[PDB]
Order: sequence, then C-alpha cells, then structure tokens
Amino acid sequence: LICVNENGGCEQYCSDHTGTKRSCRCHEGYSLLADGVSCTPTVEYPCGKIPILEKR
Amino acid sequence: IVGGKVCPKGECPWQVLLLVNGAQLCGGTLINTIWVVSAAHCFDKIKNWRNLIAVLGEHDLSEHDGDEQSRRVAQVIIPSTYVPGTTNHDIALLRLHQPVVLTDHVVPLCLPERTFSERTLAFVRFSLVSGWGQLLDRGATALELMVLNVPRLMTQDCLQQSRDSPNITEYMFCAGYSDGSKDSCKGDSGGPHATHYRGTWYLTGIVSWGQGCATVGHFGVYTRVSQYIEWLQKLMRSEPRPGVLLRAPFP
Ligand SMILES: Cc1cc2ccc1[C@@H](C)COC(=O)Nc1ccc(C3(c4nnn[nH]4)CC3)c(c1)CN(C)C(=O)[C@@H]2Nc1ccc2c(N)nccc2c1
Ligand SMILES: [Ca+2]
Repeated sequence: LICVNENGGCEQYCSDHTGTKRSCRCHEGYSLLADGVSCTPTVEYPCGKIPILEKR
Repeated sequence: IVGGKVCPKGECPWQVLLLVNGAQLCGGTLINTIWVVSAAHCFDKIKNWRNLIAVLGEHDLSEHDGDEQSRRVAQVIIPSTYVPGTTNHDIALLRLHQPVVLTDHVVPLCLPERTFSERTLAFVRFSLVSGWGQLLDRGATALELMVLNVPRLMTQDCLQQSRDSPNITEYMFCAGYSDGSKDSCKGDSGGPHATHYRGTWYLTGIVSWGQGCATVGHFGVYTRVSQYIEWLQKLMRSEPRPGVLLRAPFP
C-alpha cells in the first residue's frame, strides 16, 4: 500500500494497484509528467495556484 | 480573523464573500467556476433566498476596483444530517447562477480526493484561514480580507488542551491557539481552511464554530471537508432543481 507512505511519491493523487503497483494522478486542469509523479498545469488558471505569485 | 494580517490582494483568490440584501453574511471557497463551499449554519436565518449573492475577487469592501465579480446563488445544498442551530455536518454546497470568469484575482481552490486529504493533507500542520470577520471579539469586522496561519490538532489533543461545550465529532477538527491570540471569528464562518502541499493549495476545512473569538482555553472548530468529498462530487454532477434550498441525503 505505497500511497499511505509519503503520498506514494505523488505530487497530487495516488492510487494503489494489485502488487507493488502505484499510479499517480492529478486534479482536472493538470497533466501527469513522464516521471509518473509530477503534475503540470494544462490551463491558464489551475486550482490552488496563485497567479500573482506564479507570475513573480 | 483575530491576530492575522491583511491577505495581499489576489493572494486569497478563491475567497468568496456571501451577501444577503447587500449585507455581509459569511465567507465561502470557490472550488471551480460554478461551485462554492461554505458552512450550513450560514443559512439558518435566511428568509430572502433570492437576495443571496456571492462575490469573487473581493479584497477591500470600501471600494470597487473592477476585479470583483458578483453572482446570484441559484442553489444552496445542505446535508440531511445537519440540524439548524447545532454544530455537526456544517457544510453547504452553493451553485452560482452563472459561472465566474477565472482571472488573476478569481481562482478556485482544489477540492482534494478523500484518500489524499486523509492520508497526507490531514498531517500538514499549518493551514491558512481567511475572511472579513471580527478583528477582535465583540469588535468591528475587517474592511480588507484578512488571513491567519493556524496549526491543526488531533481531536484527542484538542480535548486535552481545551479548558457545556458541544462534542468535537469525526466531521470536525480543531485548529488554532488556546492562548487567546489568534483565531477565526463568527464573521469568517464558511471561509476556507486552505492547506499547501507540494506547490498547490487544497480545501481541508470550513470556518465553523467555537466560543467567542480567540478566547483563552478554546480552539477554532472547522468542518472536516475530507468526510464530504464523495457527497460534494456527486452533487456537482447533478442537475439543478427548482428552489434555492436543497437538503440532500448524507452520506
Ligand atoms: C455553529 C455555530 C457558529 C457560531 C457559534 C456557535 C455555533 C453553534 C455552537 C450553535 O449554532 C449557532 O450559533 N448557529 C448559528 C447560525 C447562524 C449564524 C449566523 C448569524 N446569526 N446572526 N447573524 N449571523 C451566521 C449566520 C450564527 C450561528 C452566528 N454565529 C454566532 C456564528 O456563526 C458562530 N461562528 C463561529 C465560527 C468560528 C469560531 C471560531 N473559530 N472561534 C470562536 C468562535 C467561532 C464562532
Ligand atoms: Ca472591493
């Protein structure tokens, strides 16, 4: 059950699979990077990001 | 908010101000372009359901700077388990009549998945609470949006550190300080308790209840949003129903 330990290394969501398998996922407005852990915005105003701080 | 600071304009972009007949009622949290999460108790005394307004991009109540967006509240959804005048299940899901437009000053807070919130976010010690509530107990409310960083306690520790109060249930959590220096107040009710994790902010709590404001021996009590994720998600997939107030089964 990899997800209970340090979020399974996921930046956002973590799903446990049969065996030593884990899939990271992201909120809508983000895509998962090829590292399989990181979430990158796909939209101009993704949730939980503060534009005036992001643009700084 | 007692003992916090002004939230610099645009740094709390998911904060919602709820108005009834143009008067300050409660706060709320924008979670996408059409949905706002607030506290069920904010609606106990409403008679004029058609005069409920949500304002996004608000900062200073004394001036209109053009970043404000006002929307009529089309629906207020409350869990069937909430009892008016009490504390448990203090959550409301509000559907705006028209979506807000996302801008640098209007951005949703992430509503997290339950597992992520219970396994990870629940262990992030400090989170931000905000609103235009009382600056002092029995004092004036704020003209500029205020924000405060508060630590979360395990419920066993909240009970031990507190000095005829209602029970702290599994649908709640304590956060704040027992030395009377810092707290959210009644005017902040419904506002966000926002938690940062790996570069993103998430909704973990709703300003709910307590005794006075920043009173010695008492912490602030917040609705434990993780218990409502499935409930909120199912409702957001639902079609609107005539009438503003809707009681929906919980779980
Ligand atoms: C649920 C609840 C809320 C509150 C006090 C008690 C209760 C329960 C026990 C009884 O239930 C109630 O008292 N219910 C209730 C229903 C409607 C209203 C509203 C109102 N009433 N008149 N103008 N506005 C907001 C609608 C109101 C309370 C006003 N009010 C005292 C509240 O909001 C207050 N909020 C906080 C929120 C956060 C607090 C914090 N961290 N540290 C200290 C105190 C705090 C008080
Ligand atoms: Ca303004």
